[PDB]
Amino acid sequence: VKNPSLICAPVMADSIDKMVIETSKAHELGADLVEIRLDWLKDFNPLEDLKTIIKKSPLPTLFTYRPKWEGGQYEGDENERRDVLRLAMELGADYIDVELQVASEFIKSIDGKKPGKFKVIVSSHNYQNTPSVEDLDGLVARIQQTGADIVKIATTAVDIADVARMFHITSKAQVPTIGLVMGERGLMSRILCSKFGGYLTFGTLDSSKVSAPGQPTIKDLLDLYNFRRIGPDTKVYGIIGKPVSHSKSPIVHNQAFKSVDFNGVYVHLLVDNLVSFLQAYSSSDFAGFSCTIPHKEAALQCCDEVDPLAKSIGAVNTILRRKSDGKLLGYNTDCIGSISAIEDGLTVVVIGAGGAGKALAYGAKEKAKVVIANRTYERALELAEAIGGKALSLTDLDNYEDGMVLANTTSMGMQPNVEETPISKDALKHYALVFDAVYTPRITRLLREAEESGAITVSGSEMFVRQAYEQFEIFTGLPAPKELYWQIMSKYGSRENLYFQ
Ligand SMILES: O=C(O)C1C=C(O)[C@@H](O)[C@H](O)C1
Repeated sequence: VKNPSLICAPVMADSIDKMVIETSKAHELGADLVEIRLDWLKDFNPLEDLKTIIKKSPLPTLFTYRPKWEGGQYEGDENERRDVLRLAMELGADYIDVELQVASEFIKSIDGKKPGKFKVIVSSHNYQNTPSVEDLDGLVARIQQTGADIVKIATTAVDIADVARMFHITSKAQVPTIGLVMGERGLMSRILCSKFGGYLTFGTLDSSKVSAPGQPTIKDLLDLYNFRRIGPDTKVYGIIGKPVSHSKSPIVHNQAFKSVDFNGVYVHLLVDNLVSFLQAYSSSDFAGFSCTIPHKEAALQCCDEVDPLAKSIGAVNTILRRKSDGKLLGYNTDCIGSISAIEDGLTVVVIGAGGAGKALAYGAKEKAKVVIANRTYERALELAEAIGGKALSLTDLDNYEDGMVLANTTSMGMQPNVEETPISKDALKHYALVFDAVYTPRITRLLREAEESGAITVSGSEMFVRQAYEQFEIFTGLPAPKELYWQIMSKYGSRENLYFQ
């Protein structure tokens, strides 16, 4: 619906002087406007302070004076709260946000008294879930019925599938609509506003100034997700997983997409149920997906067609939705990714029997013997007796035969479990090379103690980048820009302890 989405910065400093500085920071970061959350001011002298903000703000101002009954910090007299909003309007505010509950009354009190460049946003906040399209429409009509210039509906994501309903609302409602879904599971709704008609999205001045759950930073929206490039036709891709907030796939793919001018955007996809997810996002808009724990094997089953190597391995980490029939094709780039990294580093002990374990184990047999150690024995057992290998009780891993190579394919060691390692340091001696598929952190405890053991270490980054540029080729149909990916990872994927949520 209409213009690309604006980016609004929430201003919550508890002091007016601090808010003035934040509005300047908002402009520096690239925001289009700022939402002044008046309910967060410790001391507030309405007439004097509003004037100061409107006068000093380098960006258009949106004033909100959120009450405790609507999830804000304001308590006290309702008429006084409204007086402030009317005051903001008559002092030159670009917008004010008024709760649907009192919208009609408010709008009637300023009828014929609204300045020229002024818009009233009427908002509704749902903290429990995301209602049906039926209920959402009723909500939109009610808000429009108040006389609102702009409709704002904030819901909560119980499941990622919920977002699709909000996109349908912003995409089809014939009235300026700010539609967002709160929570990590609703993050995608804050990122794709420009593709689906959203009037604006909120981005934080920094990762610690959140006014609502799931809000990304302005810097990430603009530089990580390439917000300004997202349009009605951009194809959407994403990393399916749980957890998924540590994934750096959105970093590399968005950089690569931008570099080669491919019209696509890549986001994080926190998926609880793979089947419901795929069904909720089956349109052509969603062209491809990357899969990590714990949806690699399930992805194999969900794919209409499966590549020989994938079907052979028993796990899929790459899903491509073919334009033709529109079906799902499954591929596996983990095998070549990890195996290649290991050979480059140069009997294989594979920790973990999940999709990554299958892929690595499989690839390995295709070239010495391989033992599959896994806590859940049944899993390691099934795998072991598939690639013609031996299983092993995880507890017995600390003992073993020398010059062997160790390959962890489990999440052990991944942030925030930075002091966790799948094997005792004293047992690393029996290994020549140690590989860790975990790449966040780059240097896990396993790899660190492995190096202190004189063994050669192959970081997860080596495998991650490799499997990533192969996915780029699958998603785009363009030659894998290998050198580019290494450069992107090095320049944009080196910070640790990052969580996108
Ligand atoms: O984004 C990640 O963390 C990814 C991690 C690995 O499991 C790859 O197989 C995925 O394709 C991408």
